[PDB]
Amino acid sequence: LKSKMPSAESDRSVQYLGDIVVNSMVYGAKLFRQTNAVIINHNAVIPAV
Amino acid sequence: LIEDLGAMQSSYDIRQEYTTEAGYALSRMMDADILGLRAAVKGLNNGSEIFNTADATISGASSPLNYQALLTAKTILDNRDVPMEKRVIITSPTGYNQLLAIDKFISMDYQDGRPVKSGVVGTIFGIPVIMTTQVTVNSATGYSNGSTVTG
Amino acid sequence: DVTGKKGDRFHIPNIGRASVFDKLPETPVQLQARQESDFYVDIDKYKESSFLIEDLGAMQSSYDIRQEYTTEAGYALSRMMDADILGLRAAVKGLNNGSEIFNTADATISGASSPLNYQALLTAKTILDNRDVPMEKRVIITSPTGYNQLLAIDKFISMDYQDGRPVKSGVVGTIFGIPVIMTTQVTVNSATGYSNGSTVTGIPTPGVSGAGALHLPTQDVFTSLPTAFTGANTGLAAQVITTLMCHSDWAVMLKSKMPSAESDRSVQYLGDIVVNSMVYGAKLFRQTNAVIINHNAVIPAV
Amino acid sequence: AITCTACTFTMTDAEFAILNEGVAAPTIDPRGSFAGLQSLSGAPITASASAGTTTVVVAASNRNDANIRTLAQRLRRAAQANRITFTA
Amino acid sequence: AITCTACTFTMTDAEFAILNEGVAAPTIDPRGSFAGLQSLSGAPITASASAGTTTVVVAASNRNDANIRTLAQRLRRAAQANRITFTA
Amino acid sequence: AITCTACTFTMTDAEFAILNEGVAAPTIDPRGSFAGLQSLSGAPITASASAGTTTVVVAASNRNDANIRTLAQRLRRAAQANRITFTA
Amino acid sequence: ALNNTTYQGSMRGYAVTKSRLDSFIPEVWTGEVLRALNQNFVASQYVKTL
Repeated sequence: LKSKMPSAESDRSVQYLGDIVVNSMVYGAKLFRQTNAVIINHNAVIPAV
Repeated sequence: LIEDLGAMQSSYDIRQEYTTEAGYALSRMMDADILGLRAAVKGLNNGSEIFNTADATISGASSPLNYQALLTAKTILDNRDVPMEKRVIITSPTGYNQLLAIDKFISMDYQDGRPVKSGVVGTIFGIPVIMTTQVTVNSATGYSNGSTVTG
Repeated sequence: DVTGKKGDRFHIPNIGRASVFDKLPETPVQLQARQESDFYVDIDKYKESSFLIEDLGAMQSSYDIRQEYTTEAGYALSRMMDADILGLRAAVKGLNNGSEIFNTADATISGASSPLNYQALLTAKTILDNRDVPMEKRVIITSPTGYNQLLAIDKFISMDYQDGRPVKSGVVGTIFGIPVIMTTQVTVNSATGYSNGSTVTGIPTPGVSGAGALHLPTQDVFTSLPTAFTGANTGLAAQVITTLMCHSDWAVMLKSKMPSAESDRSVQYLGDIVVNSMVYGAKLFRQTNAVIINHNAVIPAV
Repeated sequence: AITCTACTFTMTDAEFAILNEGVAAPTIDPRGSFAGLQSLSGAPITASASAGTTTVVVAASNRNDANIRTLAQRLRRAAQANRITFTA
Repeated sequence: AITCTACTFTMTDAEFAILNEGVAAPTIDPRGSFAGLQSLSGAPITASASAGTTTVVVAASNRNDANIRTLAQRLRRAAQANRITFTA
Repeated sequence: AITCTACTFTMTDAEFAILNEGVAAPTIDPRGSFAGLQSLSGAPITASASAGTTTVVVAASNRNDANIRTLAQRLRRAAQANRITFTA
Repeated sequence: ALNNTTYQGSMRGYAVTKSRLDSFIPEVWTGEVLRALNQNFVASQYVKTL
């Protein structure tokens, strides 16, 4: 769910003589179909030959 | 927050570097949140988990990503009527190089390319294989949230 | 190429990675600032080979002595430059960031050593890939022993896996997309197996510390390359060869002056003085672009 | 062998907290003026404080020229930026 | 108040003679590597000898960052040029 | 079989130092006049100094015709070049 | 060996070496910086997004 892509809003901090840049994103993630994914658990062994 | 005094004296475009780092960090966070759904897939408990061990459990002799595990995953997906046109295999570089060590994925008798010569392996069972560093060995201290937040 | 530059130190700032934080209610955003380090490189090596030839031996001899000395001086300067570059394997070992591979049974120095085989190259490629090192400009630099050990692997010589004839021609093709280069400068790591000319012999090989060492890194923290395989390893299995799988950004070389020759006439000595000189510096540039594989000098049976 | 036997600086706790991102004496903040130095044998900067005074030194095996130069430069920049007197 | 309370370097008499243009410990040669510094209260560099060891110290009231930085840079350049080991 | 049982030369320490390029007796200087011979069992030339005189002998298993001839020729050339007297 | 110390040399005084030119040899910032190596993000393309 894609509510807001990472975007940057800029403001002038005059009390600090600086630039405030805030990059933000808004989203959600879930499992749509519970049958369309499989996970395989293996090891990190590089085999011989 | 970037001060004007520091930015006017440095010979490098500090604001551009900071903006690029922020954008990269946000994209990386989004990608990692997407890839963290393997835990949800594991918690489904509908049979979508495969243990690549001798007895298909956590206490068996572990085996690398091999032909049998991929065939079992393909069979599990096919038995569920999952379409074959938009499938993908996402694995760590360790998994990619483990696939590089299987005879049926590197020999000309089975596949049309030269993975040993070129270092890249083509589609396996018609499913393209995608390598990402974002997937790593599952550990509780192997990830970082920037240069200051590690572990 | 700083041949036209004027300074002696060169600085390259580092940039880290930003953090991502959850925006909580009624809480201002966390501002992020990083105190970054810089990579500095010096012009600290100034090398020379010189010789004075007197007139008596020049005219009594039927051979062209000056040409031989000039040629060997130039060759020695090139050899010193190349060996100084190759001595950075000690710095790579001294990084202690997982860039060293022991090709043994238990991946330690006390295990049963194995030659440069399929598993070692695959492990090095995996280590480089896990660091997001680009695949474009990788290279494998090894001794002729390692290059010929690569000939004993069926996967690199059969037509079923590659498109060359290493058995016919003796030349192995590209391995995992990474070309393999053979050089005699990479030797068996020993403390008395290298020579600084015909008059200085028995000095340690590049990257190995000892009495008379000359190619140890001078700008990086280094650990001397291992010389023997501890444990039950004996004979050729106890010898160590350090192959280097690296991307071009693994190290940096400042070129201040290429070897150039200057001649003069010494009347008081009645001779000719020739001086060949070079100015350069060598340092380790990126901390992640090099991997060193420690194997043995055993040719496997196949 | 040219060795640096001591590169020591003394500050008050308030000024050290100003320089060390508000962190107390024995801890060096990664975002402070004492972080980001070239590390050769561990933490290059060590700080302590007993009688309201903070002593900041370069570590025993990290006293190369680059660390000393960078520490001096950062101390200058922090002192003149924060208007902290540099009596020495 | 940020004060540098110790900036000392230890050498051998031979290396110091190489760097001080062949002059002994207590005298600083004007053409040597320890000359040409900024003088705020007198001679900015002092040197002493004790049993083959020469200690070079920035003067008490001359320990600004400029003197420390320049001394470290001179020592680094001299060690690199003369092939003298600089063990931290 | 024709074997050479002894090939011995004797000189003073000063003359040996001239011929050995200023090096002492037991060490054979590789840029000297006693180096560069044919090696068959190790160092073909050995030297020993006693009572202010140096004795130079070909090694036990390196006493072939070429080594003897080259040693004699080199001794002759060095003596003539350095104005050193050779005796029958 | 050119090790005879009984002759007279021709060099006296001091020479203008790179060490005596300390104030004239600068430190150079070439303008190049070292980024970290960027990762590859591909998961977003293999998920149904709305």
